[PDB]
Amino acid sequence: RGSHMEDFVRQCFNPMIVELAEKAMKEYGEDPKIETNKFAATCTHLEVCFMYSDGGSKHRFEIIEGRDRIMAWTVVNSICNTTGVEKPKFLPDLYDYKENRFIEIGVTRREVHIYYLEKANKIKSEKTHIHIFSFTGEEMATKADYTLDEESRARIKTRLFTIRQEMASRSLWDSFRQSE
Amino acid sequence: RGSHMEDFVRQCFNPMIVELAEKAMKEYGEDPKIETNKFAATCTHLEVCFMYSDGGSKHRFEIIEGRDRIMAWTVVNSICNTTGVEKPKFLPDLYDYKENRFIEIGVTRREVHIYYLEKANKIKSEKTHIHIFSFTGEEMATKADYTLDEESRARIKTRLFTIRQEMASRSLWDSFRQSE
Amino acid sequence: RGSHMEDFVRQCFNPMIVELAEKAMKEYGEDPKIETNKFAATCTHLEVCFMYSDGGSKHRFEIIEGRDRIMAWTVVNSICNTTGVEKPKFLPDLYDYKENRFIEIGVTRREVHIYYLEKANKIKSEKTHIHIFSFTGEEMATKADYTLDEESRARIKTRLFTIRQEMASRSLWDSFRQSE
Amino acid sequence: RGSHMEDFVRQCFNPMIVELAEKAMKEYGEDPKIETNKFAATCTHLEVCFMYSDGGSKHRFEIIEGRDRIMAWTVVNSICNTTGVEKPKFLPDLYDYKENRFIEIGVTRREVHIYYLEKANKIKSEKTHIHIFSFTGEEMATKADYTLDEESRARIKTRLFTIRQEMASRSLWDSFRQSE
Amino acid sequence: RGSHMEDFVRQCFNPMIVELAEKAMKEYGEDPKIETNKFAATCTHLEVCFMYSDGGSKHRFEIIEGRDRIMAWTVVNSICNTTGVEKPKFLPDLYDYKENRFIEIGVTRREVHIYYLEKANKIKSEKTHIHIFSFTGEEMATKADYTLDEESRARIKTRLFTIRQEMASRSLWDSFRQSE
Amino acid sequence: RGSHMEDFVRQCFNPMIVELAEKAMKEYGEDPKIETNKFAATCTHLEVCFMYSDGGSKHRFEIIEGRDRIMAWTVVNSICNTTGVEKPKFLPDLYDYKENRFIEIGVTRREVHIYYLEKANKIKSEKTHIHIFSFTGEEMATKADYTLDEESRARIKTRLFTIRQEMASRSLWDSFRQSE
Amino acid sequence: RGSHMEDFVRQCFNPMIVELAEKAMKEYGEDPKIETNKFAATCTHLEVCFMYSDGGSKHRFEIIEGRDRIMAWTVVNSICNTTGVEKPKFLPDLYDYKENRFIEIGVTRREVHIYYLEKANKIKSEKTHIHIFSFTGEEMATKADYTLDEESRARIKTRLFTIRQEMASRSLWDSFRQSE
Amino acid sequence: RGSHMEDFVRQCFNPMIVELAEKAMKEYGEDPKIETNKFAATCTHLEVCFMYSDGGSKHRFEIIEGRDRIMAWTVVNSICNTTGVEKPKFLPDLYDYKENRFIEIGVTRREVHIYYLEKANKIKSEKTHIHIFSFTGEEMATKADYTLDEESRARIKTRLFTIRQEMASRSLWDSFRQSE
Ligand SMILES: [Mn+2]
Ligand SMILES: [Mn+2]
Ligand SMILES: [Mn+2]
Ligand SMILES: [Mn+2]
Ligand SMILES: [Mn+2]
Ligand SMILES: [Mn+2]
Ligand SMILES: [Mn+2]
Ligand SMILES: [Mn+2]
Ligand SMILES: [Mn+2]
Ligand SMILES: [Mn+2]
Ligand SMILES: [Mn+2]
Ligand SMILES: [Mn+2]
Ligand SMILES: [Mn+2]
Ligand SMILES: [Mn+2]
Repeated sequence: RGSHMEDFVRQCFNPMIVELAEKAMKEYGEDPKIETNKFAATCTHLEVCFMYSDGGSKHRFEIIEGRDRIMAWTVVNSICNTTGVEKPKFLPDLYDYKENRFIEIGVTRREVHIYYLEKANKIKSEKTHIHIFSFTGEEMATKADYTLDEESRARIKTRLFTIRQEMASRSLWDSFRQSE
Repeated sequence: RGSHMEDFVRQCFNPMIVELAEKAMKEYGEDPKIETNKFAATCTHLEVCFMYSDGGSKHRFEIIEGRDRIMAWTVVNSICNTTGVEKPKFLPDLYDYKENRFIEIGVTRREVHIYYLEKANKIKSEKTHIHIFSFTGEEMATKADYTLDEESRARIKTRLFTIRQEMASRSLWDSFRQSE
Repeated sequence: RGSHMEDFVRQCFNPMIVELAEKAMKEYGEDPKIETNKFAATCTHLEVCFMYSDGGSKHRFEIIEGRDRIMAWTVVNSICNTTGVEKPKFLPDLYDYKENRFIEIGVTRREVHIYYLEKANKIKSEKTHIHIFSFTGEEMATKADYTLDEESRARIKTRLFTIRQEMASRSLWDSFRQSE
Repeated sequence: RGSHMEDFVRQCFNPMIVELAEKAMKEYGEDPKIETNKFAATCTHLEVCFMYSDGGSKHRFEIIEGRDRIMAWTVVNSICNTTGVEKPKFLPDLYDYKENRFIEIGVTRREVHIYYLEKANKIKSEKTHIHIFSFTGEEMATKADYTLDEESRARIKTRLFTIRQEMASRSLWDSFRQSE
Repeated sequence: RGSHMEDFVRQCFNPMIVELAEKAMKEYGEDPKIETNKFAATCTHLEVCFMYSDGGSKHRFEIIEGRDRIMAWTVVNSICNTTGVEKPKFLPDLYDYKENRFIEIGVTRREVHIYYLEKANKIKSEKTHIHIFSFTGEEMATKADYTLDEESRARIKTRLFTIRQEMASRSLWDSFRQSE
Repeated sequence: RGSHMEDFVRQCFNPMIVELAEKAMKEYGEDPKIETNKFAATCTHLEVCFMYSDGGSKHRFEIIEGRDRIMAWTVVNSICNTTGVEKPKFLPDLYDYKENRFIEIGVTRREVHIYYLEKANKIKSEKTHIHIFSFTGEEMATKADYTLDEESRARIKTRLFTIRQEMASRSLWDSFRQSE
Repeated sequence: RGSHMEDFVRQCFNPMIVELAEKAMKEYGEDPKIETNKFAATCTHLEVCFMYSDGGSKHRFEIIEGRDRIMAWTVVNSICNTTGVEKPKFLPDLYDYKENRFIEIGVTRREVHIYYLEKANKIKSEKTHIHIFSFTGEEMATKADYTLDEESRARIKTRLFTIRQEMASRSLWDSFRQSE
Repeated sequence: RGSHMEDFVRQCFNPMIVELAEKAMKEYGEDPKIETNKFAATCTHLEVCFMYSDGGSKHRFEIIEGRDRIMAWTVVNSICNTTGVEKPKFLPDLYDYKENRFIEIGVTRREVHIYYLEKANKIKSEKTHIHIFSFTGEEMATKADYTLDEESRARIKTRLFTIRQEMASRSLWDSFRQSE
């Protein structure tokens, strides 16, 4: 292949995040060397999930995203069978021990209103909290409850905009924008 | 021997916890390669003790479990001769500098009501606080005082249920359940 | 060259700070081996910026100083396009996520009143917060808002005075004082 | 020499503490291999000073003990010339940025009342705060202001009593007790 | 699944070897949790390849096995376009810079005579050197040229027999033997 | 800028080599973000120099390339004033303690015959040994004395061809080829 | 207990050697805190075995001493079933891949002639090579074949005499001498 | 003090060498901050001793210089009581296990002929081998036996001349030259 986006993803993101994104796509039958926009999206969504759990108190969140599917589910059963929360239909991203709810994290390239709508439709179980992030710098969360501090959310939006600038500086943003 | 449970314990728990459990059983004349259910129980009880001390503030707890008996006692004398607390008859697991009491941690495979009863009977000295944990996800603590935050206790129950799932997934839970 | 001040700067400051100061001066066409007083000033200003961000909460500050100009700007655009703050004319040193403002850090060898005046004149955009530090041990901040705790600011002034003592002990302070 | 106390000190205390105590005694013309009770006392006093600064908030204390005399003084001048505190006649152990005072730490083998008296007599400058610790488990601080939390002070007394037990277990406590 | 062989493979082999074997099987559409005998065979073949390159001089061998297919081929082209050796039809395991030939490593569960025959049939290009190893402790190499020292080959056979003993001790060898 | 070649250089070469190449170009007034082909050439020439010194015995070579000019010269004077070798007019790359001569390493994109000619013309002092390497896989050394083993030189040519394949796979080789 | 010899053993020998000796004695029902002379002898014999394998070429020796009995035997079976050597009746210390024989290492406090005699009597199988070392500085090996270089054996005797001096300097050698 | 030479010594030599030289001078009642030329000479002599032992085979040399006097002697007794070599009157620097002799290393600022003469006069025991090194680049060894390879000795002279250049570049060589 030899795509500019693949080499940018490896230079932009942390090696442990690239490896986890590579393992995730291959597990679902995706090629990071061919479909490089999904490779960039998976790394971005992964890093956002990690910074999110880094916000707030220690051991406040349980990280579901990034684990292989079987083990990622195994933790979901344990959290449900411990706290008494309904089992989600689809795999979520985190669990909040402080608010006792799962969190589905989204990173969109359009307006946050559309992405949340498509997310809340698939998640017919209204118990899982939703928190969308946008590259331009918006965010929409369920019941206007954004969970973390303003400063922790601000760090995420700042990094999101840096990625967009880095892509556009290499003339790869427009392909990534029209990808979603 | 070559038991499935021994290889699972080594793959499931952290190497430092396995070594401490191995040293503990051998010191009391127990074979981790033969009696593998007690090997799994000692690792589980050890990890629960470590997460427990990881809850709350730093240097809030003094870890007694995991040390060799002579040194584990030596610290008990120092804590007693410093705070003026009665010397426990049997070796406890932790000491709470915030609540000024020793803690005996239990991890049971039956209902928490029975295990606490047997624990409180041996500990005729009602000064040592008792905190039981169950694999299914319950907990019973003395005077309904559970010491740590709800989130820290929730992390322990979640990990406890993951261990049960991992055992049952390998068809070793029933032997571990009827072991106690 | 073989200047006493160059070898003192390398012995006084942390290697990562010396490398960042070396990279900064060379990027702006400055020689650390020739103009060693500016070499000492850049290291001092860098270390003060790092301790400043180390004060307060984690992820409270975004460190702009120390990055290469293109990337240092890139983060400024992201912070502006995320929080809605006006773009500064000149490169600042940090950004406060808690107070939503950029910070320009100064380390002067004269009275803090003059240095602040020259700083506020160049920064015609009154939105960027200014915080001056002096070697003797004073500080002047915009609107008397010194941002960090008294203890964190005290640590900075103490280190500043240690550097002056170390220079004067080697008979290099007077050259550094009349340098500015 | 080949003293039991020297090998106990090396086995009991952390290597960085032993090296700092060795460097301290040699600087003052003392032999750790000959006068092993002073070797044990210097290590104990050093470790108590380190745990003390580990109590409370980060960067709350400035550690004076453990540095070589010239640099230990250099920091004292900087703290005085920054906060406006009188220069102590004798070298103190720490400085409290929160309470704006120097701390002299003592570890005695008799009752804390005597040791404090001898300490307050030498320190005719009543500005430096005094905090005595005893092996048996007492403490006396100036104006009954013990600075740190009860839990942090309790950790120090517990460790102090463990050292006494370790010495007595090797029949070296009586020599250490009649040493002071 | 929860197979005894999967947990044995993770406990028996080095983590970097397990990860490389996991990545290899998934790339070829194989499940290490389901087909655990091939999981053990891939780890064994990988470790044998690594010890083989560890024999002899440094930089004597170029390791082809363990790399992802595209990069593993890329190195083959470079070695061919540098030394002038014919391009192998199938991916080999190593390249010998000292003897200027590729090496195909085999680890069989039957007699080495059969495995070599099947290997030499697929490798119709007689230029690639073949070196078979057996669990019981035999070896067959092309033209009786075993490349490495007797001591380095002996270390490989010893480790091979230890793996067989470890499997048989857990009653998993017969399934692994009848697997091939 | 945002060039594909810059991100490839950072992904292809080791971080310490990229930093040394960056420092080298900036010192000579070159921009690695603009003139990315020279950025790739400097990294390649650096890595070839490092592998070259890695060949043969330990401490056989003194690495001149990679150091800043003033210190790189300083070592040249020491080697000359120690062994009695004439001072080279231009900065060489290594020094051979075994053959008592400096080595100038070249990595060309045309035939090795031309590059050596231009190299030997500038180096009018015929004492400095010359060793050219080509991407396609040739090498020309002074007096047919190639210094290192055949296997060590083969490793260099193999890596050289891998870089060419990686560039061509990303459609950046032709620009790099017509660069020289 | 609190013995001078126990604290000397911990200060004299490497932590990994002390842990292996502790695990060895406990496995055979021995107390390192009570029988401290056997604790010193096991550490000494262990360190001698490790330096012995460090002599000569890499991977020349297979270390049997230091492993737990079951695994130490497992390797013996593999070495026998690979090289065709008779199975030793008692556990040896090393295996020589170069000379194809097991080695029994001895460290005596009397003359090497007696210790070898008692060793060769128990080892009725004359195939296992014997190599005795003495604290004073002698050595006796089977068939006058001392296996390693003179320099490697000299390093062992030098360290052996340093241990004797360290013990005698603490007035513990005579108890260790009359122990055997 | 604040001497240019002290800060140069700390910047020129490795931290472990500076610490060992500091400990050596203080042990003999010397101040590295006052007598900085002896501080530079001790570091230089130490580094030369370390490179010397780094020459040749592994474990060929026993390093005596750098240890504290009591332990440095202890090893000398062990080497003598093991190999049967006469005890040196003064402390040597190394011991050669290959040539069975102690080595006294010298680093002079005058001609090597004088320094060797003064060295051989004090060492009336003609058994200890002598090897002098000069800053300008000469060497004189007993019986013209220079022990190590030409390349290893050349590395030492090259580093020696680099130190002289670094001193002269800072106008501190003349003081160091007239120091001896
Ligand atoms: Mn997800
Ligand atoms: Mn998501
Ligand atoms: Mn317990
Ligand atoms: Mn318990
Ligand atoms: Mn700035
Ligand atoms: Mn500034
Ligand atoms: Mn003090
Ligand atoms: Mn004190
Ligand atoms: Mn193969
Ligand atoms: Mn060059
Ligand atoms: Mn070159
Ligand atoms: Mn043995
Ligand atoms: Mn033995
Ligand atoms: Mn000397």
